[PDB]
Amino acid sequence: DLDELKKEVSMDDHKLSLDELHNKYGTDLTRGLTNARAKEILARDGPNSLTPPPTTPEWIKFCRQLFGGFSILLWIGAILCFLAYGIQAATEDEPANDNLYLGVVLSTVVIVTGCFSYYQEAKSSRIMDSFKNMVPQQALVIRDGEKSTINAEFVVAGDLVEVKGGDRIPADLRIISAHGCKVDNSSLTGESEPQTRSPEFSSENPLETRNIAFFSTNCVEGTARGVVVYTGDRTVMGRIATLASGLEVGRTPIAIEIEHFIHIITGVAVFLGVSFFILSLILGYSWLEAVIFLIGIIVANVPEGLLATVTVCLTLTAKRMARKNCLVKNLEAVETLGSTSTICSDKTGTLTQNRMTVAHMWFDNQIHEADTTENQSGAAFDKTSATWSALSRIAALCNRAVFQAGQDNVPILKRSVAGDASESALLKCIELCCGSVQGMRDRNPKIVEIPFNSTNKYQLSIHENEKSSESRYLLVMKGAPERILDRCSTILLNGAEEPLKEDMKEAFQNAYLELGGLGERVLGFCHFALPEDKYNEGYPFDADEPNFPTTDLCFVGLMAMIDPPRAAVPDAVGKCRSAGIKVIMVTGDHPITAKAIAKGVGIISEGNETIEDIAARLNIPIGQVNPRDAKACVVHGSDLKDLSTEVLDDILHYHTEIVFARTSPQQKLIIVEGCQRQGAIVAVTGDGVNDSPALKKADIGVAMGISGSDVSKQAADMILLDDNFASIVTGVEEGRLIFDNLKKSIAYTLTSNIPEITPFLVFIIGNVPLPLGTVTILCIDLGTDMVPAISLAYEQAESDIMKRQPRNPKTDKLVNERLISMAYGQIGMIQALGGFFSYFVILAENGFLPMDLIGKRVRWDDRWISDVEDSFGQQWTYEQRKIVEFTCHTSFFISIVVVQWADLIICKTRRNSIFQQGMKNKILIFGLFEETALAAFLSYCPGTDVALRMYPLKPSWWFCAFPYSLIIFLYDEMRRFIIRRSPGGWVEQETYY
Amino acid sequence: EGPDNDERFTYDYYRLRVVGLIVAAVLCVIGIIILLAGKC
Amino acid sequence: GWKKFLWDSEKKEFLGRTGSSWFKIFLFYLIFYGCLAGIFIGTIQVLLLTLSDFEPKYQDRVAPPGLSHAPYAIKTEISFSISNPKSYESFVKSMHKLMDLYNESSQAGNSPFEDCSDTPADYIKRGDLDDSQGQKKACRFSRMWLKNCSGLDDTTYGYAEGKPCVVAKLNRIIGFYPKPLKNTTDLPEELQANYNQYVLPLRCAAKREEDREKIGSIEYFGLGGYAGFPLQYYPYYGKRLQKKYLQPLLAIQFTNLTQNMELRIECKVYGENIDYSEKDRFRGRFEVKIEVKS
Ligand SMILES: *[C@@H]1O[C@H](CO[C@@H]2O[C@@H](C)[C@@H](O)[C@@H](O)[C@@H]2O)[C@@H](O[C@@H]2O[C@H](CO)[C@@H](O[C@@H]3O[C@H](CO[C@H]4O[C@H](CO)[C@@H](O)[C@H](O)[C@@H]4O)[C@@H](O)[C@H](O[C@H]4O[C@H](CO)[C@@H](O)[C@H](O)[C@@H]4O)[C@@H]3O)[C@H](O)[C@H]2NC(C)=O)[C@H](O)[C@H]1NC(C)=O
Ligand SMILES: CCCCCCCC/C=C\CCCCCCCC(=O)OC[C@H](COP(=O)(O)OCC[N+](C)(C)C)OC(=O)CCCCCCC/C=C\CCCCCCCC
Ligand SMILES: CCCCCCCC/C=C\CCCCCCCC(=O)OC[C@H](COP(=O)(O)OCC[N+](C)(C)C)OC(=O)CCCCCCC/C=C\CCCCCCCC
Ligand SMILES: CCCCCCCC/C=C\CCCCCCCC(=O)OC[C@H](COP(=O)(O)OCC[N+](C)(C)C)OC(=O)CCCCCCC/C=C\CCCCCCCC
Ligand SMILES: CCCCCCCC/C=C\CCCCCCCC(=O)OC[C@H](COP(=O)(O)OCC[N+](C)(C)C)OC(=O)CCCCCCC/C=C\CCCCCCCC
Ligand SMILES: CCCCCCCC/C=C\CCCCCCCC(=O)OC[C@H](COP(=O)(O)OCC[N+](C)(C)C)OC(=O)CCCCCCC/C=C\CCCCCCCC
Ligand SMILES: CCCCCCCC/C=C\CCCCCCCC(=O)OC[C@H](COP(=O)(O)OCC[N+](C)(C)C)OC(=O)CCCCCCC/C=C\CCCCCCCC
Ligand SMILES: CCCCCCCC/C=C\CCCCCCCC(=O)OC[C@H](COP(=O)(O)OCC[N+](C)(C)C)OC(=O)CCCCCCC/C=C\CCCCCCCC
Ligand SMILES: CCCCCCCC/C=C\CCCCCCCC(=O)OC[C@H](COP(=O)(O)OCC[N+](C)(C)C)OC(=O)CCCCCCC/C=C\CCCCCCCC
Ligand SMILES: *[C@@H]1O[C@H](CO)[C@@H](O[C@@H]2O[C@H](CO)[C@@H](O)[C@H](O)[C@H]2NC(C)=O)[C@H](O)[C@H]1NC(C)=O
Ligand SMILES: CC(C)CCC[C@@H](C)[C@H]1CC[C@H]2[C@@H]3CC=C4C[C@@H](O)CC[C@]4(C)[C@H]3CC[C@]12C
Ligand SMILES: CC(C)CCC[C@@H](C)[C@H]1CC[C@H]2[C@@H]3CC=C4C[C@@H](O)CC[C@]4(C)[C@H]3CC[C@]12C
Ligand SMILES: C[C@]12CC/C(=N\OCCN)C[C@@H]1C(=O)C[C@@H]1[C@@H]2CC[C@]2(C)C(=O)CC[C@@H]12
Ligand SMILES: [Mg+2]
Ligand SMILES: [Mg+2]
Ligand SMILES: [Mg+2]
Repeated sequence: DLDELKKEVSMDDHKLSLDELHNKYGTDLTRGLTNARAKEILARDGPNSLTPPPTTPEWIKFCRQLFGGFSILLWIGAILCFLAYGIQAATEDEPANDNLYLGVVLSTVVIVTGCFSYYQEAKSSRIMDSFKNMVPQQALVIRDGEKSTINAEFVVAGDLVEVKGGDRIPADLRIISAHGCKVDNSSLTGESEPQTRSPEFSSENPLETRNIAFFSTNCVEGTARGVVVYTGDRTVMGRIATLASGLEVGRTPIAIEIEHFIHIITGVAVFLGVSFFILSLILGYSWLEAVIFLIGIIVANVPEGLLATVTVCLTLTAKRMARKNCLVKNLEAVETLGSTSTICSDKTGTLTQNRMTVAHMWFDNQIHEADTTENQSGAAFDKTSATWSALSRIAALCNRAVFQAGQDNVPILKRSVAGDASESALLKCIELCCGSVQGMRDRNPKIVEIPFNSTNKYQLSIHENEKSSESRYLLVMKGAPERILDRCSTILLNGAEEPLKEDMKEAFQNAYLELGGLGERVLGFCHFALPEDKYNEGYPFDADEPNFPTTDLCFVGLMAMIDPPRAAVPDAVGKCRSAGIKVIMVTGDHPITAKAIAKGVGIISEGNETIEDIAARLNIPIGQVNPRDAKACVVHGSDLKDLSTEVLDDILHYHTEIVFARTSPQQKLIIVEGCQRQGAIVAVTGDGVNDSPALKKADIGVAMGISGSDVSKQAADMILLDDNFASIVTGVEEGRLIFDNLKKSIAYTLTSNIPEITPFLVFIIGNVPLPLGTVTILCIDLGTDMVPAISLAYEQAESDIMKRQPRNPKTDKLVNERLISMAYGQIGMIQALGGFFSYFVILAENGFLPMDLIGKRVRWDDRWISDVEDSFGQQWTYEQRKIVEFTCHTSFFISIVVVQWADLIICKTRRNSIFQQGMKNKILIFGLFEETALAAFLSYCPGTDVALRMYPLKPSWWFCAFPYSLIIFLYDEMRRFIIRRSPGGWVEQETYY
Repeated sequence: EGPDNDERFTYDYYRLRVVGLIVAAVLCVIGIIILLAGKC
Repeated sequence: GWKKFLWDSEKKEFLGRTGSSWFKIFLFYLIFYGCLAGIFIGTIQVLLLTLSDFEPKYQDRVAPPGLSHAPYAIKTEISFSISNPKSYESFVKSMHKLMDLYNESSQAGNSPFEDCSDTPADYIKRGDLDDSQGQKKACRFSRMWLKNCSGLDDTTYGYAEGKPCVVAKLNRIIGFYPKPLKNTTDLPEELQANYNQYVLPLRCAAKREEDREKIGSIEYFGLGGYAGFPLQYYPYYGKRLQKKYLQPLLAIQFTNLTQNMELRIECKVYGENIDYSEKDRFRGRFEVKIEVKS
């Protein structure tokens, strides 16, 4: 799978002859191949079917979810716990099982997190499998001089293949004979209108010539013949799909942030461990013990509930997205939208609707605009003049297309119409504001019609007049406005008729250039009442000689048409630009149309100008103007092929409104890479196969759901099942909101670390009884704490999020030193002091004063000293003193919950005050209530002092942590005050997360 | 008091546990009330 | 990166800040932590003002007293060879440490010691738990009372020829009055003979029914010759109100002990305000695993 030979732009053998072609692959132009020869080739190289994707077993991704960056940290933690247990078992008798419990718990945490994340990605895969609807297809091949329809998988290189309007081009053909055949090259090349296929050659670029049919394309109208030049995976879209599959994946921004977070957590963990390992070796302890101390300190500094909390956090924002029809295949792709700063979009199928629609109409020397929006939510065009009625009769009659049988259910715009795209657009507009065309057509019987001619350049026909008072004959004709203008002498103004003096002739010229400059295609409609005296009701006007007056007709008005963009496209583009997101158009369509659509969706703001526009406004050559005075630029693909790396960097560095036109898929990929080389996140939004290499290499791909291709849909990361473009704006908003929330929850789960470690440090340095046990730390990290941290995600915005500039990736991180200074430095310290306070209180009330506790651990732990004197002289057995130590663990845990109340409240808001935002978050309130009920339940339920070792507390103890909590609340309140009044001051660059 | 000062070494932990459970239960209910208050 | 974040020469920064910044952060943390320390200290002083010096507010975790002994057994086992002297040294050393506090030289004068009934007697109340009267007075407990286990005659105390001793002791509790079982028809078998009301009985036996036969004659030594604790040595007024206070002791000689075999001996005290616990094996009773292997 040579990638460089796949990265190269397509080459071909188009510039040849029919004899050279038949001489190179071997084939009869009039008899085709022989069946024996056909099978010899079929078996010689392979069926004309693309290879299947590389199946992914479910155990592989399950093992994937069991690993990663966070789960790996928890894995090493469990390993360390079992190592310390082994050492304690082989070195001392009666080894405590604390470490073995902590290790099996960490392993269970990793396994549960993996099961949940895996289940979600599987859910998305199932709903994703319900979209591949593959109905077999059979082609028409001519062998031994006979026509046969065989499965698409049996076509080989060399046989003759015939196509008909409505069928799909099987393989890559070389047209040999055509009959007004047109094909839809929108998915592969990106051409909105139907390009006519002809046996003759026209352009050096194979994608532009008409003598080549392509894979996955469809023949709109006409029939054609051709020799199969390319077959199977070796086809154009085959090489494109193989290239897409042979591209790397990358590494999202959220993953990098979690990685740097673990980097800091391990830095401070190994620092505290190697340092207290030297201090213990200086205070007397032995090596065997110091090793256990090192492992214990490095494990206590690891957040276990953070993994589950972060997972649930990310999972919550994805449901909100699934409620508005935005599905993500992975789980972290939900945050990439908020961090995006440059959106590369596609035009055909993404920025537009890929459907021709009547845009502007000319009548009564006045331009009228029609509604060109999917759901028909706009302004009518004043249907009260007679002119409009005559226009409706002209277009509705002089038109041969008709809705496809059985569409009585779909809407007027989404139904299937058999015919050209112009007659279809006209039929839809008439059927839209003029009622049923089928009755309008049967109301006037068509007598004789002269089909569109290459010389006449017009389409005309005569029908009877439904006027019950006028039995005359009606003649209507449509065609190019210039040709029709040369055939009139009257004008239907407001109903009456008038001459064609030069005043209206010039008004018609300006109208023609107005509709033309708008990137639209205009047509002219005229009619005339045939005198029943010179052509009675019985005379038959056979289409042979001049039976109708070509000139002296009555011109009624022009009718333009063009493909309109999707409903929420302009608003969404404007919203993205408002958020500081650079919108760059990347499409393979004609620049004359791309520029107009750009000036219509917001990419090229009205007023900005290109170098050619300046040269045209001044009437001077283009090589004289300076390119710095032009904000927007249109880069052509042909020119893009010959450009250096620095030139592209400068193109993106100096032009704010860039539009890449006529760019190949490979060039699209090159553009995405050119955007990444600097340092910004990229989001590519597309629909066809040409977008597959662009959606894959981009930081985040957005594929359309209804109008998208299967390859680009399988290679994208986010799918728009409703094809709504405003969803991009919604996504960029949610991506930010859940970011500020992740910061708040992380500071919350990190603040409790200090009051969970300090006890052991003072235990080794000061020799006091153990203040915080292991089953209590587990009841705080994995229990109570989970609901509040999960609730911190439901927090609303503080200021307008859709107003601030995009976050800088090189400077504004997710976890900075400003957070560590708060959680580990100021709040956690107060919480630890409160815990020690409740501790000393419990031991002072039972008889052990603070002066006699320093220096007792050796005898307080000894299991054979049944006479330990306290500060008053009483003798305490071993189990009696242990019961008190456990009750001290229970109260320490309750103190933690009490201080967590004020921590969850000060963590709710990062800058604003509580009396401003408000406690409208019902989940947080529920978290506090549940957090308290669980602590009371774990202490007061019978049999807990046996199972978990937590004894009941005396009602006067529960109030030892209250002052510390209020103090935490007041300190953070005054903190979040100087930041507001003093913007940019010390409190901001020192404590503002 | 004096010799029969047995009460000086007794504590009614039973009644304390009963009350602490009643309270825990109440707090739990109130919590649920607040949580579902709005979805009806 | 590596080098710059360490020392750049344009902004004259070290580790990130200039000379003046590290000072702002250090000064802030010093003031902050100083306030934290002062607050914690104040909240601890009010606590010192809340407790009393002559009595523990809560005395429920020590209601049923324990029963400890003089030898320090690692797993409540006494195993030693009658030949090798460096085998029972850990025992004699402890025993000695315990009896070394009942030396007569320590107990001398009128203060703060007082001569009490040579025969078991009743309680003695030296007033309330106050400082009005000065340091209360405690009864004297002589070594010699313990006859064959006193280290005054056979320093080793028995361990020298297969006849070890075990000095039992009742855990000291403030304001605790020991109360013995009354003479009514319900009383254990053992306790009937020698019912001196004023004596708290201590009686050892064998854990299993089999071991009875292998344990010989349990000879107890005590005040008055009884196997118990005289009620006159209570109550205990606490260290502050009764420094230089001695708690009664009871010696137990396990004469005629079968050789080369592990014997499980459970000693138990009997009384009203005495209750045992299936979890704490030292509450009221105690277990010893003697094995005189020679
Ligand atoms: C409480 O009483 C303890 C015993 O008191 C003795 O008996 C009472 C009834 C009175 O008569 C009293 O006056 C007696 O002293 C008392 O402990 C005793 O303290 C002395 C002084 O250190 C010890 O004497 C020394 O003995 C060692 C060898 O001891 C051997 O036996 C003991 C067991 O008894 C073993 O533990 C040892 O390991 C040995 O196996 C001598 O080597 C040592 O020599 C020193 O003195 C000589 C002159 O005699 C000098 O030439 C040397 O240079 C040395 O300076 C002493 O002779 C005595 O052993 C010890 N008794 C016991 C049982 O340990 C205790 O201190 C008192 N405590 C309080 C708080 O009042
Ligand atoms: C029994 C007793 C109990 C004991 C309990 C102890 C509990 C432990 C509590 C806290 C642990 C503290 C450990 C250190 C934490 C430092 C945080 C840290 O390393 O965070 C990482 C930051 C990175 O941040 P960023 O990503 O935003 O950078 C972006 C840079 N861009 C954008 C320019 C490229 O790196 C930085 O900050 C740069 C590194 C600065 C390192 C400073 C080291 C100070 C440590 C000790 C000082 C002690 C002196 C005492 C004497 C005072 C004089 C009287
Ligand atoms: C000595 C002991 C020390 C203890 C220290 C720890 C304390 C931590 C616990 C509680 C702290 C409570 C702090 C009180 C803050 C009240 C703030 C407040 O009232 O601000 C008013 C807000 C603002 O409104 P607005 O103008 O934006 O509205 C606009 C409406 N429009 C849009 C229609 C116009 O109004 C709103 O938020 C809407 C109404 C919300 C009402 C909330 C009431 C619930 C409050 C607390 C729950 C209790 C938790 C107890 C935990 C213990 C469990 C056992
Ligand atoms: C929206 C949905 C709402 C759902 C809310 C659900 C809330 C559920 C509320 C209550 C159910 C809790 C479990 C009930 C346990 C009953 C245990 C029991 O009745 O024990 C009685 C006996 C004690 O007898 P004794 O006094 O003679 O013993 C003397 C022992 N001496 C003398 C040797 C010291 O027990 C024994 O003997 C053996 C003790 C066995 C230990 C079992 C305890 C289980 C341990 C951990 C599980 C707790 C996890 C936390 C789950 C939180 C969920 C929110
Ligand atoms: C959504 C909100 C959830 C809230 C729930 C709170 C989360 C809790 C998180 C972590 C706590 C789990 C830690 C497990 C501790 C096991 C302790 C253990 O195994 O100790 C072994 C003890 C032996 O003790 P010893 O040597 O003194 O015996 C001496 C006996 N002699 C002397 C008489 C012979 O044996 C015994 O206690 C025998 C009785 C066995 C008791 C097993 C209790 C298991 C408790 C929890 C496991 C299920 C939790 C799942 C919920 C997850 C929530 C996310
Ligand atoms: C032992 C002592 C006990 C004392 C108890 C005292 C209780 C007092 C009760 C209520 C307090 C008064 C209500 C405050 C209402 C203020 C309304 C208001 O308009 O506020 C606005 C100002 C913020 O203005 P700004 O210019 O920064 O806005 C900048 C906005 N931008 C950024 C868009 C430009 O807000 C602020 O100043 C808020 C700053 C207030 C900080 C004081 C905190 C008081 C401490 C605890 C309160 C008690 C709650 C817990 C109950 C425990 C029960 C045991
Ligand atoms: C049991 C637990 C108890 C805990 C109680 C804790 C109480 C301690 C609270 C605060 C004490 C710390 C005060 C430190 C003062 C020295 C700091 C200093 O040297 O600062 C210098 C700066 C002035 O330099 P600059 O910005 O002009 O230079 C610009 C330079 N460039 C560019 C780097 C920004 O100072 C400034 O900015 C002014 C900022 C001053 C900091 C205000 C923080 C106030 C926080 C809390 C007070 C509320 C206590 C409520 C307790 C109620 C108890 C019931
Ligand atoms: C905005 C957020 C609202 C949040 C509301 C949450 C709802 C709170 C729910 C329940 C709390 C009430 C608890 C009442 C329980 C009393 C039960 C009782 O019988 O308990 C007696 C103990 C005395 O025990 P002992 O050891 O002496 O005897 C032990 C004797 N043995 C053991 C031998 C039997 O006493 C105790 O537990 C004392 C019980 C604690 C006293 C409550 C203190 C309230 C604190 C602040 C609230 C102030 C509100 C001011 C109004 C402002 C309006 C604008
Ligand atoms: C949508 C609306 C939802 C509403 C739901 C409402 C749920 C119902 C709410 C409350 C139910 C209250 C039940 C009260 C039970 C009292 C049991 C009790 O007082 O037992 C105490 C005694 C044990 O005393 P001890 O002498 O061994 O003490 C130790 C003495 N030393 C250690 C010094 C020797 O019990 C014993 O002997 C026998 C114990 C037998 C086992 C009883 C099982 C109780 C366990 C859990 C039930 C509590 C759940 C409450 C809901 C909390 C939600 C988080
Ligand atoms: C101490 O135990 C010994 C047994 O070890 C008792 O003496 C034995 O008595 C039986 C008769 O019942 C004789 O057959 C043995 O020969 C005796 N053995 C020895 C070593 O004397 C002795 O009576 C016990 N003494 C006490 C006071 O319990
Ligand atoms: C919002 C703020 C001010 C509310 C503060 C509520 C505090 C005071 C409440 C929350 C839970 C409560 C405790 C819940 C359970 C018990 C056990 C019971 O046997 C005695 C009361 C006691 C100890 C309560 C005392 C008051 C208490 C601590
Ligand atoms: C709000 C903050 C900054 C106030 C902190 C006040 C500090 C400095 C005060 C509060 C309580 C005070 C203590 C109260 C009691 C005593 C006992 C006395 O025998 C020596 C002084 C000493 C030890 C005091 C030292 C100073 C102290 C700790
Ligand atoms: C350090 C610790 C395990 C880790 C721990 N918390 O882990 C939470 C992870 N965030 C704290 C525990 C303690 O304080 C007690 C520690 C225990 C390891 C085993 C230890 C060191 C012992 O042999 C006795 C004390 C035990
Ligand atoms: Mg497209
Ligand atoms: Mg991707
Ligand atoms: Mg923790």
